[PDB]
Amino acid sequence: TEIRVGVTIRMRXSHXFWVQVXKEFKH
Repeated sequence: TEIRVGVTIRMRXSHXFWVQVXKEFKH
């Protein structure tokens, strides 16, 4: 507000979300 991640930055889940490049982000 953060997701900074693989692109993207804004938008997010209500209380959790998944994000990964291509390995692992798991969140």
